[PDB]
Amino acid sequence: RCVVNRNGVLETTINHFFSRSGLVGVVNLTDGGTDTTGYATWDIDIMGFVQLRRKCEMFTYMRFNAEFTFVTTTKNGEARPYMLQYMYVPPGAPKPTGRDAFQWQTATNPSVFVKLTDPPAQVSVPFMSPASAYQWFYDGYPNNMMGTFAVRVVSREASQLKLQTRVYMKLKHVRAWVPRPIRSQPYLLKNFPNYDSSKITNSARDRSSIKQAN
Amino acid sequence: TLWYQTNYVVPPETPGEAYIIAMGAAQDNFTLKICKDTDEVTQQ
Amino acid sequence: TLWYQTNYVVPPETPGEAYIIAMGAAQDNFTLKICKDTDEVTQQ
Amino acid sequence: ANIVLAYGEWPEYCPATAVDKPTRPDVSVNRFYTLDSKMWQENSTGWYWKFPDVLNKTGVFGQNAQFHYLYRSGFCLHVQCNASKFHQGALLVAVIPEFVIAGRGSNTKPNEAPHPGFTTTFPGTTGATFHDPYVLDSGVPLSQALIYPHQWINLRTNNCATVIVPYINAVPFDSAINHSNFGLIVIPVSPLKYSSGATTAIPITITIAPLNSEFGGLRQ
Amino acid sequence: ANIVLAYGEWPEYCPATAVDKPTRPDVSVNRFYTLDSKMWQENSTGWYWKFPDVLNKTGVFGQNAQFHYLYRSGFCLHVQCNASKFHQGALLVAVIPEFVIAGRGSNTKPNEAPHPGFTTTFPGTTGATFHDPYVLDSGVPLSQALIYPHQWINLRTNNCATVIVPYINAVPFDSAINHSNFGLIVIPVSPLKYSSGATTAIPITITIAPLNSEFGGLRQ
Repeated sequence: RCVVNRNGVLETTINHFFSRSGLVGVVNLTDGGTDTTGYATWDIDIMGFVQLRRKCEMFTYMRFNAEFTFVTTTKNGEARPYMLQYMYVPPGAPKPTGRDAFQWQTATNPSVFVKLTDPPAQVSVPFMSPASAYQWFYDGYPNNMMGTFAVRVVSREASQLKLQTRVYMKLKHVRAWVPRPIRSQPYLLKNFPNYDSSKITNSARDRSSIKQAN
Repeated sequence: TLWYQTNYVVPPETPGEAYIIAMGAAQDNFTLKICKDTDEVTQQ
Repeated sequence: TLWYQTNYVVPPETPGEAYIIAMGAAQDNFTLKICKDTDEVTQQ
Repeated sequence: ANIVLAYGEWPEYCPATAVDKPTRPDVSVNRFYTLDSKMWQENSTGWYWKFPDVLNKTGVFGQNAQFHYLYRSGFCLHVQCNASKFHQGALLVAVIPEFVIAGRGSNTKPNEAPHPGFTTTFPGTTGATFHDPYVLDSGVPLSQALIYPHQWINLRTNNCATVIVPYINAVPFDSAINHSNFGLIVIPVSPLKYSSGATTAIPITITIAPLNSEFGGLRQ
Repeated sequence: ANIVLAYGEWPEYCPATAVDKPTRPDVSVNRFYTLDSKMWQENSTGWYWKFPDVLNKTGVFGQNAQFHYLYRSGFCLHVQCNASKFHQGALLVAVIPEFVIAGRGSNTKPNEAPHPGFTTTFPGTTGATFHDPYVLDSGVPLSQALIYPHQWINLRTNNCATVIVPYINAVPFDSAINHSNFGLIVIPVSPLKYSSGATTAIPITITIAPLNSEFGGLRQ
């Protein structure tokens, strides 16, 4: 066709640019026998996947609330009605060390008790930074930002299933400051913007001549 | 297109080789619709 | 003191050797007291 | 002269809940600290400076910034590049908040990958040259580095640039030694050219004025 | 900038007794048609252009001037000649109404004497060079060619000239193909000089604005 009309001005705001329920982490649970693993923790970092990391390294400062949705499946896929405990560990509180340790019975670690046959779990985490905004680019010399996230199967004895949880993160109420360019070189590490000195990828694919329209 | 109207005239003691930087941006008329993920990233 | 901040850059067909003339004078605050003869003169 | 104001805001004082009032010198720190001239040549790559540790060894500002604990100030940058009328080229001058120098390597292991040293992250009063100016030594292309406050120093139009930059940080007070706030970058996008017999190198001079400085927590 | 108005009159519309009203585009013909640059050198002689057949092959004006029958327009000429500050020389730019190119020869018989060809009388969009610039290729000396609307392009004072010329004809409408109305002449009165190592040729750029155009008698 030929789009002569003007488009919409609501899909370009920062709040719309970030607010959408996206997949952010995948946690594997085993709940074994001899090898007493039992639990499976997952530190909160939005830089996990390379799809939101490229969108959040576009800005220097950000400020947002988060909504976490927990979708737990089994190995084959069937959902038997077992009780599950999700636990949010605030920044500074110690991580749980065992399946039946005393960090699970601690009252100041907010837990969610939900079954496999239930709708998936959904919690909201507020702005929990000591500064006024988050910042991924810290130029200088000085651990943890948002909190740890554990999960176990509530039972007296030990179950014989292995689970597989998906932590879907949605952002809300996001504000940004000091935009910066979009990174073209591929990633090498998780917490560092290291590129490769050899094999610098050009940000524009090649053509034959400068006097053409390829 | 960018054409060579007259010629690059130059006095002595001056290099006859220069460059042109081309820049580009949008306007107040520029508007976007239907958000979607990019494909510059290859890894996942 | 007089230091070399950046560098003496120069285009072609131009000497890269110049000079600085330094001058100096007093102000309205400058005042003198107790007159006396000078000693630039050697003979009498 | 054209003055570019960084993000449209002027550097102003702090309106914090500290009973110990932060001091204000106003006399011996609001003077034009002039750095040494950089010798820009044909095969040059660029230069970058980290500001709150550029002037930590120089005079009253360095003494009052090393022996204090809390720091907040804006800056007035002024860059001359005086060349003849027969030289040609172009410079891009731009400030970048939280300019993190990346490491160059091809290693994915955590404590095996290379990292920049202390003389690369914090150059000091003599600056440091880029290794790959196409990616700003950060994996980010310089073609879209015009999103920052910036000017062009074109050797056929002018010879000067000036940038009034306020205090950009998430916390209104910060240590002036353990955290470089923002960096200055000059890059020869168009190289230097000259006929034979001219001056083979152009000097670049930078002067800095610490506008609206505030210090706190005096200690030994 | 100094604007020379040809004979003190501005180009205006026709106040004719034709019931078919002549059309006025006003949109796609009042744009800056930029010709190619001419490479002026030391041994150059000059250039001349015939205007109502310079722009008969170029775009909307050429299409609306070839497929019509009656034509009337003024012109805004603008000539840049950008050289360095080390070159020297002078150009004379002047418009001449009814500039008839003469033939060069020594024959007095009617159908034996030489006559200029079609590519000499009507050069087109690429112009033509003089053979004898001292007599304007018309037997008329150029020393007194200052009787025409003219400017000097002196390479130590300016680099531009502009001439707003109205419609000069005995009949208010004329065919734009079979009659060239007036010509533009640039002549290097003082030759070009430069030291070794400079650019050996200076470009000359011409832009034309067809002010107040009128077309009549549209046909295939």
